[PDB]
Amino acid sequence: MLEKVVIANRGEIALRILRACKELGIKTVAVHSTADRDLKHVLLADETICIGPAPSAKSYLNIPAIIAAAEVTGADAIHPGYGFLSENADFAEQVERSGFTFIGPTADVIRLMGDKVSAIKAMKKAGVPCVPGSDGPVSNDIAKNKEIAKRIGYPIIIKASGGGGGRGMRVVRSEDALEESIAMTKAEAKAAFNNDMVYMEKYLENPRHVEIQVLADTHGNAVYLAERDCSMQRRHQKVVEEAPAPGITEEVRRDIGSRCANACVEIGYRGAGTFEFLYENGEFYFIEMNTRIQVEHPVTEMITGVDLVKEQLRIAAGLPISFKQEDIKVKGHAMECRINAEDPKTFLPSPGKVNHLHSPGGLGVRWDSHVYGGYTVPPHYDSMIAKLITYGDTREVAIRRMQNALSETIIDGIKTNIPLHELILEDENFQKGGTNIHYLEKKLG
Amino acid sequence: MLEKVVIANRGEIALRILRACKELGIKTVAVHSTADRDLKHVLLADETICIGPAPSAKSYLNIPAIIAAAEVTGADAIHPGYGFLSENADFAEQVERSGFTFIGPTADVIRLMGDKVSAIKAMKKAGVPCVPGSDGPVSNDIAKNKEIAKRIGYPIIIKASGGGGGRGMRVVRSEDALEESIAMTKAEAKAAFNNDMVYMEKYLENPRHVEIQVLADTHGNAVYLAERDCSMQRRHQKVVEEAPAPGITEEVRRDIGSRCANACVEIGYRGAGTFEFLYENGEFYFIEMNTRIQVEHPVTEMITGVDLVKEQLRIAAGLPISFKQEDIKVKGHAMECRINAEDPKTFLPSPGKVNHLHSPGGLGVRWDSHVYGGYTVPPHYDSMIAKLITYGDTREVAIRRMQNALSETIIDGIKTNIPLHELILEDENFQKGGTNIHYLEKKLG
Ligand SMILES: Nc1ncc2cc(-c3cccc4ccccc34)c(N3CC[C@@H](N)C3)nc2n1
Ligand SMILES: Nc1ncc2cc(-c3cccc4ccccc34)c(N3CC[C@@H](N)C3)nc2n1
Ligand SMILES: [Ca+2]
Ligand SMILES: [Ca+2]
Repeated sequence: MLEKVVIANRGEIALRILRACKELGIKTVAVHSTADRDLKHVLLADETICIGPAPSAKSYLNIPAIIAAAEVTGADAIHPGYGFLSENADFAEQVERSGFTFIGPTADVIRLMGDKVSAIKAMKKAGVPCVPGSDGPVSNDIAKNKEIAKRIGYPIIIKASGGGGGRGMRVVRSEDALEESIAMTKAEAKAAFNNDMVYMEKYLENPRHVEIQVLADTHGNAVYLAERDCSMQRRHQKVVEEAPAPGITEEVRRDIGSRCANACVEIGYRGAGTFEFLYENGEFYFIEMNTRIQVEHPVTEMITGVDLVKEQLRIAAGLPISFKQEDIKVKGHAMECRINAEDPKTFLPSPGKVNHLHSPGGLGVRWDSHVYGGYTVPPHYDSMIAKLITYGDTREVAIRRMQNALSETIIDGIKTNIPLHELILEDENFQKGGTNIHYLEKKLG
Repeated sequence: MLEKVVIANRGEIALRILRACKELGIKTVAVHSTADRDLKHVLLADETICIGPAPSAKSYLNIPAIIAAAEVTGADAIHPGYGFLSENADFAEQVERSGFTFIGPTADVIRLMGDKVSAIKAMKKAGVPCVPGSDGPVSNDIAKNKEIAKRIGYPIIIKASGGGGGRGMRVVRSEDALEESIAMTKAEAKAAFNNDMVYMEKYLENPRHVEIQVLADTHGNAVYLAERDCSMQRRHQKVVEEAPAPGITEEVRRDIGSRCANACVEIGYRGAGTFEFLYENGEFYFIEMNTRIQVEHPVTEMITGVDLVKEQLRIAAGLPISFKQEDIKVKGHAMECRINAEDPKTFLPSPGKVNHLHSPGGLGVRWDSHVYGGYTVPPHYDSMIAKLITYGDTREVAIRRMQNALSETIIDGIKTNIPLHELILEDENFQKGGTNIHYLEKKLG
């Protein structure tokens, strides 16, 4: 019920956002780099504005150019997608100050959940279980620090509050090492983020990565939409996601989900979001929140019947969420494979012309991709070219349908990670379910 | 739980059958004409046998060659798909006599529901409502005939029992014409089918084509899977199908569905089937039964969660249907567009090389097609190249998603009927729902 939306993103998620806009009769403005003129969503959009040359810093991260796009088109709202400016509170602030709706939370709440210490504080206050830790930043008084570490038990992990993606993290296995690890992490944190704030958690040695999807609206409603297991990853890059998380009962989901929904109301959350947990020894530990739509949102859609991007658009127009918690039932199982233009062993990007695309289909097969026969994958951005999503009444059907869909898929003229997906899907530990976050790297070693 | 299946068909349905086989770990034998060597399902099958040259009569209708294929491969069963030999009782007889399972009903029951008079007799005996009519074949005693016609009320329609596809049908508007119409229809029936048997029904002037999907198993179970509205058609060729039928309540569905399921048990039906009704003035009238999987089966799959081809395979292996009637709930709405290689106004076939295919995707979009970039559509068979299927929580969402999916679809180097689909979907009468079987021809005139 917004009239015109600026799609402040590219590739598959820009197409996903365009499809939601068109279904709702919302006009589309595609802002694009010089290199993305032939993107599928650009070709489909009602209006197009070039916002700069190919490099990200000059185009998709260009805050003045994106806001000027909304200004000259008379747009009502900006959808930032994921990556780029989606979790930039300064961008969100400039968008609302400039008279447009940011499709996401308020700038205040992005900054609060963006800072890991303040995020944990707020979840703890809401009764969301957190990793045992310093519960606040650590001192330089090493005597205090060693007692904290002793209470928690080694190994512990020192984290930058302004950290992320594995940069500002140090595992500590014994006390004789604690002192310099805090001081070093503190120094690299101030050097990198201009933010020397660090905290300690217990280091969980073999967790699963389980994340809970929420929506919260401007009507005081908040819902949980089960969870995703994103454990199948390599050096901080997710490869395969699934929903629901194997081993999670409806009883456990309702408990942890309701605490998440409750925390949304407490913090005045607005839009789609994700509570990231580490899951180990049948217990949940909050680590951080994503204040954006995520890559792997389709697996949640396939097991709940919810259109997450459409709910984003409704919530931004000031409408309530289109359903209630009791209306949500988990049905069956969904798998997603991130198909990347990369070497399947070296993970070196594989840019170039797709000479032939053959996308799979049939019952329970979903294909989310901007890629087409004769499209050139550019060097300037990430390597993701498609998300192949399968549904089944059971986990086993979902896996077998993914195997059959991958065997039908042809991407000619570039390397992809399809051979890696095929290795993962036929792995006996993966077929059993519940492998931890380190499993793929061990398997590859 | 069969080990090896001969796919006695081609094009999209052969691929649909292969996908079901692979999901169940069933080995595939692709029998193919010389012209279909590059069919997608042939390229994917475990084994391939050329059963003759390109013409249908010499290949897909070649009963000895198909049975010899099952013999040399040690296959257990034959899936006939739709068209070709799927409703040929002589073929079904030869398959079971030769020691293989025919994926479909017994030969006796194909012949019974294949003959329109004996079919109506059996439905009438089961308490399935039928068009008022002669209730049996008509005499040559015109005095008897005129009294029958008088009882029913003009206009009436004379039909060949061995008829179908509009060949052996004569509308009669007044009594002074009845006598020769019976005698002429009788003469063309004996000349065509070597079967001079004809019956009368009341001629329904503005009906909808509503059909009920069933499964019946070797365990005495029979289920109904709501219904499809297939009214959007031109000169006996379906163009757009939808499920459920607009205006049909759960109360009416349960009544007419249960009578269909009951009739399955009475006649010892086995496998998938379709009860075809004419629906007019809020009443159902059985006209004929299809004893095969149908083109438009995906719309039923999208509103019920049932895998119809997988149930075919289970039932043939002697397993029960995987669910019970009370497990089936209609959820949302589905649309199918038959995409044909044909001129969108003249309907002349458009064979030739597909230089570029761009298939649509995203949430609620399903693509069932054997077509790929660089595939040549042959002249020898039907013009269907793809089925585009959309799901929505409402009829309105299903239609809008079909419009958006069609606008994304590119088939380069041949003509298609995509422009006709686009005309149909934006028609205000179609958006309101419930248009009769004559509507598309009037619109086109
Ligand atoms: N207390 C505690 N214990 C174990 C952890 C293990 C990781 C971790 C390390 C390496 C890969 C990962 C992939 C998914 C989820 C977590 C990880 C981790 N990360 C990765 C980056 C940052 N978001 C946090 N934090 C952890 N925290
Ligand atoms: N009593 C009575 N009243 C109206 C009918 C109208 C048709 C008919 C005529 C023309 C197109 C059709 C399309 C779908 C369904 C039916 C039709 C019809 N058909 C078409 C071929 C054959 N299967 C029967 N039978 C009818 N029977
Ligand atoms: Ca995060
Ligand atoms: Ca029929």
